[PDB]
Amino acid sequence: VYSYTEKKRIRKDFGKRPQVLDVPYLLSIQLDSFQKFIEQDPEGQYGLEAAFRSVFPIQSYSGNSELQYVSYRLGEPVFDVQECQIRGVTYSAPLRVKLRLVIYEREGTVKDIKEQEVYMGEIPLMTDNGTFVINGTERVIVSQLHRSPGVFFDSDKGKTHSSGKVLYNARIIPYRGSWLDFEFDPKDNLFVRIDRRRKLPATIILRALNYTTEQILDLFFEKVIFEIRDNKLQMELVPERLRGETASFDIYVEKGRRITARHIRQLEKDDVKLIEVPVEYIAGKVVAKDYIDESTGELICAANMELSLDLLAKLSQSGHKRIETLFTNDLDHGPYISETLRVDPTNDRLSALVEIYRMMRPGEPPTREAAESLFENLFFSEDRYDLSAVGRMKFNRSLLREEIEGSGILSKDDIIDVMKKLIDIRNGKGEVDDIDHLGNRRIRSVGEMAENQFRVGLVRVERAVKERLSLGDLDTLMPQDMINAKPISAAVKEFFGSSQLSQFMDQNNPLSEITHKRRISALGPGGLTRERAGFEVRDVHPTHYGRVCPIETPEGPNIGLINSLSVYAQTNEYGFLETPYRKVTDGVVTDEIHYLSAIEEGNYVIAQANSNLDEEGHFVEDLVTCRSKGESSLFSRDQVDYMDVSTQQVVSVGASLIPFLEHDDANRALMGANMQRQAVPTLRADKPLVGTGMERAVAVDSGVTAVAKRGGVVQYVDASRIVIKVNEDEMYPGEAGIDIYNLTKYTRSNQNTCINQMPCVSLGEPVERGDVLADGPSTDLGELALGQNMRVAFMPWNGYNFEDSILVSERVVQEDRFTTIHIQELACVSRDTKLGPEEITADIPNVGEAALSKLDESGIVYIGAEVTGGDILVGKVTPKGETQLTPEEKLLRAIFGEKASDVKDSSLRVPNGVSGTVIDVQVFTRDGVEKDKRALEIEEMQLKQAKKDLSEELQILEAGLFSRIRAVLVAGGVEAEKLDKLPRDRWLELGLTDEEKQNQLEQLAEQYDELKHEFEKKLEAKRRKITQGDDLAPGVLKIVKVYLAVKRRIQPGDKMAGRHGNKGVISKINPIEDMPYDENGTPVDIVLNPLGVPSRMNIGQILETHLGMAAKGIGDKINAMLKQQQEVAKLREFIQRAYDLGADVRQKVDLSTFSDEEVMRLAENLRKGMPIATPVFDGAKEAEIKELLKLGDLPTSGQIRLYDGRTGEQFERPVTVGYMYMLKLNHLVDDKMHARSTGSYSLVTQQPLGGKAQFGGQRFGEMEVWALEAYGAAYTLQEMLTVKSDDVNGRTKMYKNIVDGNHQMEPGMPESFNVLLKEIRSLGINIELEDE
Amino acid sequence: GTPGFQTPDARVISRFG
Amino acid sequence: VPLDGGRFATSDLNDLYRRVINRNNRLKRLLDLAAPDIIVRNEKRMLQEAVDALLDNGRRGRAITGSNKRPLKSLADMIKGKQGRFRQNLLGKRVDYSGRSVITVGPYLRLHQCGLPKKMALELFKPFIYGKLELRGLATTIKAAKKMVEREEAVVWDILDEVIREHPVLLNRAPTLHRLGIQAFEPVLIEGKAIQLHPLVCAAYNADFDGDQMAVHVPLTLEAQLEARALMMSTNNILSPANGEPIIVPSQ
Amino acid sequence: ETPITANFREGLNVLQYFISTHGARKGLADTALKTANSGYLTRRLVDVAQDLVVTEDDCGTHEGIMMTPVIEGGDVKEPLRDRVLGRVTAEDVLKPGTADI
Amino acid sequence: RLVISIAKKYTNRGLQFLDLIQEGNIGLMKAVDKFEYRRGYKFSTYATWWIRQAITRSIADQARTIRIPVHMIETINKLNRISRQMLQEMGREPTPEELAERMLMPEDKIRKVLKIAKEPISMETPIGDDEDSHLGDFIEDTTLELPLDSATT
Amino acid sequence: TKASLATESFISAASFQETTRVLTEAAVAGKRDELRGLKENVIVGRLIPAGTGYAYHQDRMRRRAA
Amino acid sequence: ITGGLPRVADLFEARRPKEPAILAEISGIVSFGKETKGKRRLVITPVDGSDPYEEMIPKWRQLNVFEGERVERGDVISDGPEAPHDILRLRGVHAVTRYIVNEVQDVYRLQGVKINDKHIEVIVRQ
Ligand SMILES: [Mg+2]
Repeated sequence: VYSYTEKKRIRKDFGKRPQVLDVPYLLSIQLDSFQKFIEQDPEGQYGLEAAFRSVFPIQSYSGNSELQYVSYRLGEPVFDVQECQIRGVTYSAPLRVKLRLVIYEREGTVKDIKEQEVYMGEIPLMTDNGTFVINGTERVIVSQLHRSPGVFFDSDKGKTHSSGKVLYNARIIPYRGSWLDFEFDPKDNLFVRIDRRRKLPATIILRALNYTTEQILDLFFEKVIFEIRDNKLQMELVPERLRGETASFDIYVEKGRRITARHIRQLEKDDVKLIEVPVEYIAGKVVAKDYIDESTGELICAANMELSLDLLAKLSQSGHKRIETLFTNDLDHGPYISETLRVDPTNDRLSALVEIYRMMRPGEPPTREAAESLFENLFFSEDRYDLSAVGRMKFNRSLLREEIEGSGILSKDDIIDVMKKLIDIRNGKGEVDDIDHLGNRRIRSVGEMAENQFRVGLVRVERAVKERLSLGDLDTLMPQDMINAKPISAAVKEFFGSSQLSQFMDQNNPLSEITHKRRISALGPGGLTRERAGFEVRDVHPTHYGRVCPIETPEGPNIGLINSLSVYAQTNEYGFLETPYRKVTDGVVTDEIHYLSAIEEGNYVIAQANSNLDEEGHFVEDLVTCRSKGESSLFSRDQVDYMDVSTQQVVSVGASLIPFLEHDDANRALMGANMQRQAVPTLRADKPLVGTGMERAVAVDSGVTAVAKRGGVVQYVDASRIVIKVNEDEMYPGEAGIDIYNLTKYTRSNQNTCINQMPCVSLGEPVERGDVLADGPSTDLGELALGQNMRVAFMPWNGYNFEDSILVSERVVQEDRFTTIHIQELACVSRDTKLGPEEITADIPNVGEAALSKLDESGIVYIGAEVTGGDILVGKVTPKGETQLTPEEKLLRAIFGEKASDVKDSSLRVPNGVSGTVIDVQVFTRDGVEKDKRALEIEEMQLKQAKKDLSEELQILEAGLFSRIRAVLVAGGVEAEKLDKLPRDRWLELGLTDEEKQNQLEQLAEQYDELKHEFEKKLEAKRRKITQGDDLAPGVLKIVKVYLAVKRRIQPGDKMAGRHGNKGVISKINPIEDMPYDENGTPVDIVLNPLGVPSRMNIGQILETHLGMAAKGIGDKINAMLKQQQEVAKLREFIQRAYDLGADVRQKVDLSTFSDEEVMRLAENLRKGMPIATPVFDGAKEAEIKELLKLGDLPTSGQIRLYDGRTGEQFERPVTVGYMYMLKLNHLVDDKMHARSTGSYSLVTQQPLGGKAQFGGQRFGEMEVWALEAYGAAYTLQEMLTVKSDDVNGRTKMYKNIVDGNHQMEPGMPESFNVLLKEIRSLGINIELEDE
Repeated sequence: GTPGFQTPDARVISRFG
Repeated sequence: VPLDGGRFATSDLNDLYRRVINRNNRLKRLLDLAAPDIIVRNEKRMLQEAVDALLDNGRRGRAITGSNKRPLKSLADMIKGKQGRFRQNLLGKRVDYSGRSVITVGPYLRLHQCGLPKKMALELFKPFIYGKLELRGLATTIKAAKKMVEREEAVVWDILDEVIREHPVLLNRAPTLHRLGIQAFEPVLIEGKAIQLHPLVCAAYNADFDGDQMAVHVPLTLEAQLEARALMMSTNNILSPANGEPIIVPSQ
Repeated sequence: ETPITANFREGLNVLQYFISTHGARKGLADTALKTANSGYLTRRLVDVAQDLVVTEDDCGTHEGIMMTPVIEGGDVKEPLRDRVLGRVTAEDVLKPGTADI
Repeated sequence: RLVISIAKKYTNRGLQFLDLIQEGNIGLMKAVDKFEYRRGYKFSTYATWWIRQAITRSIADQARTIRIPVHMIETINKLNRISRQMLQEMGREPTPEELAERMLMPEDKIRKVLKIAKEPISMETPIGDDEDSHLGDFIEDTTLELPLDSATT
Repeated sequence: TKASLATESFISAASFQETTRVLTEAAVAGKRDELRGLKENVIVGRLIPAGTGYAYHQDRMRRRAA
Repeated sequence: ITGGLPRVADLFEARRPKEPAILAEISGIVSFGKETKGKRRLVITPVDGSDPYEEMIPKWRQLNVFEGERVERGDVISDGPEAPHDILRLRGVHAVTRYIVNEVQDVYRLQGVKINDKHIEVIVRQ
């Protein structure tokens, strides 16, 4: 069966693959991150708890007075979302923390403790849709993709000296702290870099960890025992050592015959553990440990020292036999560490620590204390260094360890293992990591970044607490005096209010809202700059599969640094991206879902999304294309481990809305993916004729719609609110009743567009849960509708669509189906000045009566009165004084007696070019400023409306609850007639004989009086928030905001685009008579250009057209049978045939539902055409489109004949026509056209301003100056940079000449040049000008 | 034939092969 | 200067000069106060630091403005760079008598003309319109003509036709690669807010009708009106200077 | 090694489309960042050239340069007419028969 | 060394660090010249008092670009201290009329003291879109009279 | 870029690149600039010495320094 | 090189190539040096008059010039990419002004771009 919303209008689905995994909540990322941030976790794991347990406790300097952390709480917000928007203040929650102060008096061990909860800053709260309100605007904190912590092994091949030799380096990158580099040297030496500072040979750190030369040599090179026992030095032998090196003398093997794989195995049978060699070879070996003579005590040979015949005789004549040597192999086990020990000056621990210290802080002589403390802080202090869960996990996993959870600080074993791994990579056994591998990139969402910023705010105050806890007193103080909310909240405030990743939520489109919160930016703090990232990091990596959309991304300078999140992509427990897959067990595809991360998927081999998976759950083909190593190739049907979940798991939510995406080029697919989210809602909402089925998964998951919480029956329908009578089985036991929904009506959005919710259900209608109660902007019965259905025909037309221009019929602009309603907020601010406070009085000088006719006694535009540019909305007059008049003007003052005024004019006048209608006027009056007439009128209006809405909600709940009371009061005990005799308050007093129903009565009465108390308190709070004097900026009297509603039609110059990346601007609205038509006489809506199809690939726009025609033809049929009013039989049969088209499609439509009525309604909503769902990579093929065209009595080729309206003679060569989905982008021409003759100018340098913003002067850069220089145009260029921008005198001279009919310029000196002369002269430089 | 660069033609990769 | 609302807006130069003055004054005071060396040497170094940060900040230590991690811009920084004075002000400036809008096709145009919206024409040619209205006795004084053009009286439209006649206007595409990025056309008054462009010139501008925007400039002097007709005219430039081949050629 | 068997009309499958995006990205990205560097190049070019202007009618030198067709390998990349047209001869070209004009 | 020990406490008040340490050295000298070694007390205390005064008052003098009378800085600091202490009392922040109660001053002056505290914003402050445009750009010149009016003159 | 680094006019050079160094060197040199060119002429807002500017500068300069 | 646009930037900047080719300074049979000390030695042997010129070359660099053969000035003893300074000095102004144009025209010829040699020639002159 189908859910109610589907039975209202069914979308015919194509595509054979049945979807196993359901579309996840697209806003789960942000919501889950913030839920992690606020939820209380009783361990050090993620959250505010972690941030507190990190810095706390705060113990004084040896005073043993630590300020412990007990717990935290989040109180209710002081203002809700609506009031935070209207007032403009952040929507946050007060943060109360319970602190403890303990002191241990030395009669010993007494422990004093004090505890109180102190307020430390406020944390902003996230809305239900995954957004915050920082300053009255819904914002979004974009997730960040940064470099994961842990160890990373980089080649740095090539550029290193052009020698061909490839060095290596390892880089330990913590989550918080300094970096640790271990790099190589062209001479095969090892160097270690604490931060990007000096090189410092590697051993220097091993000595700082208390490792002697003997131990250092024993930790890298294998000991080889060489002794002169009895004579003819023997060698304790592992037969494998000789394997790699070249032979030198006779054993088995004679001199000069390098050891081969034959002799290695020849040495095993006889078990050769001993072989004697000549003396010269040993001379090329090193000694592992120090050897001193036993009697003299002097040293014979030190550690890491060469060996010679003379020194060998020294140690032999002393009685020494055992000789430790290093197993140095030039090919496999190099002398790396030994060759480095010779470049290391410090042979001990303290000297190495001193070297490190001087490398860190040069010029400051080091001591034991300073060096030890600096080192331990550097890498071994929880306070200064952390290698958190992700870092430690990747660190142990990369090092091939077992425990993936260790300490957050490094240890000696960690450093030694990282060095061993680097040296192994240098030896040939190992792998260098990929910087662009998605297994090495983490995702830090809003919650984690907020945690980090709050922790930063917590650490900056630690110094103060440490100060007051050492120099502070006894119980005289409590754990409050040393706290301050400003430093704690400063970091959080800065982060949320102004950050690279904190940006205004993208409204004007629900799809834009959903795709913005799913963004993953590589920029911002901790990331990299556009100018800092190379070309490689921006490319598509093979690991982007199923995680990020390879298409969706901006085509500007941020290519590859912004990409979106795939449909089924998800965040794994630590920081990485994982995609869903299905397990293949025996030969079958299970319905189990395994979420594999990048590295995880790396090992297995997964099947392909598009393949012969159907049917019966068994792979058909013997060879199926798959990917195992990130490489694609045909693998055996036997070896399949996993398979893709759906064909759309590789694209984003925006790319999945593109029908026939398989027929479009990647470039144009990206273009369309962005332009689609650039679409603004139309006046009427119109379902897409050809969709992908994802429209429901977007229009619902976006908070733009209204979805029922609990199922039931609609009690009351209204354009304002909706009252739903919940079912008896879905309601709570104690309280009401009904579900009340208050729809949003004509509210200004971020992009100044209009967001509004319209009810899509009528009175007394059944509604389950999950059914949309009211459609928001760009939504049709729960389906996302970003544009309109247009009848398109591909043919040139008098060059009116020459390059990409779009020829649109006049009917389209007639029907207002592309008209857009915008809302603008403009405010007049009356603030105090030197001459005195400004005034909002309607009394303005230098104005006519026709202008002031539209203002009230207080001077504010009347509500509902429509105005245009230039009209005064809020009359204001700023006090200006010391007026002086040219005697010519004093003559006028004396003649006509028109006296001058002592006040200037600042007024809220409608912006030039726009003409709307006033829908809202708000007045914020400061405290102490007397309320004018309009202010009191609006205040009384607000009070009345507030009490009205409150009492109406109260009455709805009251009636529902009293019906419940009757329910329980008329069973067990029966009262029917008498019960409706007495008033309803008497119902509350009555009681029943049997318990378990008297209990229900008590529950109902309790919750009833509870709701009454709640309503009373809420009404009192709202009245207080109204009457209370508003809080305004420091020195402003009043702020009168005016909201204008501008209805903008579609005119030449507005940008139009489809979903396939096809863009264009409208040349002109062509009359209906001149629009080409078909034989039936129905004109065409839009005339595109065929030449746009072959140049781009962009083939979808063709198919989406053809199929569209088919999907439209059906409608005609269903209209005819409804216009001919035959019966439900013909409708049912034909619609069955329509829903049963093609081959191997998953659709469940049998017209069993409400046989006569439900089918009638279904057809009533299908007369406009049958919507068709076209999956991303599983969309309908050509043959099914041909069939659907056949059913619609339409040609197979999808091409008909067209007649020109002007001539009437048909066009040769049949023209393709159909229906395409067109989007109106926000690049309207009304917001782009601007012109300027003479405006204001900049203060320091006299040049016309760039604002604000239409009246800014156009920019004439160096390139335009070169263009003027290429032609010989001296006067044009001079007047361009002298009269029109600079030359304070020349502007006025030229203007007067122009007004006098004389066109001649007297050029002067550009003011910027004199400013430059002054600036240069402001130095010890003297620059002047000569004679004349 | 002309560095595109998406697919090769004769001597170099190209925008259109 | 007071930044309204309320808060004041100063130059970092002021903070640098303030520091310099404070330090010179403290040095004078100490001199008269007879302080020992270490103090006065530290003060001398502070004064040198302040002076060097005032002249060319960043070479030594990058002194910072209060309430910010942003360094205060010094004198030398107000001259060098793409931003700053030389590149951004003297070699290029924002210019009066100019406009911007979205271009679209009108093929009916001749190669020497382009469709220009009337709304833009009124604003651009405002001084010409004022003078012409005052010349023919249609306006008593300049203010009367201002109010007339503000009132959208019919009589002014004809006047517009009179002042635009045979007055070339420079059309410019946002990116200017070569001199053909700017060409002069003969204005053709049109309704709507879209600018009509001739197709044959699109190849020269390298401009499509996919939403690209173009700017307009009105030549003021008689000499500029002649240079926009004999040198930069659309018809006086057909074949490119880089190669003899004509840049004006039928496209699609 | 695994080419795109399908043509745009038949429709791509997920794997081949993903393979195509690889080359698609380098194409899109190359245009954006090149925009920044081409400006630098042309700006340096205009900087090294500005003051050079046509100032004289004739210099009076026979030096010039020898213009010969760019005949690389088998055939010609650009004929001589195109590398000579619009310019002035340094000395009298004779007919292939020497000593003529 | 004691001068730096004292000056490190005040660092971030719109005044550079060496300015603080030097203004403290001045008070240290003034303490040296006015100290009786016979009182038996340790010179640390007297030097501390003098240096603390010489740093705080110097801050009041040389921090703000617009110099403010010395007592007004004290008043501002007192108001800020009271409004800081009352945070956990009022829950979020105190009502303005209360400070006039908690403070000795009547209420009508408190709003003037808060309107006075506004500091100048650098004209180099980046603007919306985090672009190269700065606050020193959007400032017009209003002293100029537009030519449309000079022609009428 | 290197050939452009060397120019008679110090204003023209200080405009294009390395303003600090060019200006310092031209300061110690006491060098002088008659502007003799395009960029320096647009800097002071004059007729560039080319095209129409060439026709005007020819007549003006013929009578100067002679 | 890369090449392309960066190549054009390299040619107009006269940037020394990675492994430059060196050029003979005067006519005459070439002569060898002492031995491999650091790089190697190479003795110029002019035929008639002044014959003291010399240079030093690395033995790691392979050689191409003939030993007992006459080799005029501006000849390739070693295969490799040439530098503008070397061409100008060992061939003349016209040779280098032709090399610059012929090399910078290949990158523009690869792409469908056609520009007369005159502008490149004016740049080379500057
Ligand atoms: Mg374009």
